[PDB]
Amino acid sequence: LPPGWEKAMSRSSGRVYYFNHITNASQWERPSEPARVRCSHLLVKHSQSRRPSSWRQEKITRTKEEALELINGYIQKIKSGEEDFESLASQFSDCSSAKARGDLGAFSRGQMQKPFEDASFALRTGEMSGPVFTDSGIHIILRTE
Repeated sequence: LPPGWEKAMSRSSGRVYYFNHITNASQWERPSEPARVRCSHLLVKHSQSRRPSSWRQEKITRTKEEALELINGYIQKIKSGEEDFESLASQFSDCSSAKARGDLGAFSRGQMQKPFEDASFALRTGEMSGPVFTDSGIHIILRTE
């Protein structure tokens, strides 16, 4: 299996699924290094973020647990097709990249927070992560290039 991918069994149905312990992605389907990647992200900050503030809210006070519930709700809406990643990043991301539908542009190793970097490079083009935790808060990351 590609880097970071492992086999598990669903608790509710018993069926085999695959999850990635670098990107926190999980999916039923069996899965399948560049100098640079391009990603977008949606960040939900919480009270222990390095800076607990954003363009959305001057004082961010939600707990880490409440941030993670939000992130999980947005992942659900994205995977169901109810909402697009870009539309939710523009409305809800706690980072000024929201004004570019979450786009960060292209970057190499050695530039972003390390868990964000590792998740970004472990995604294939087009793939989306699960919740990815960094000092800034919790991200959903979409690799676009």
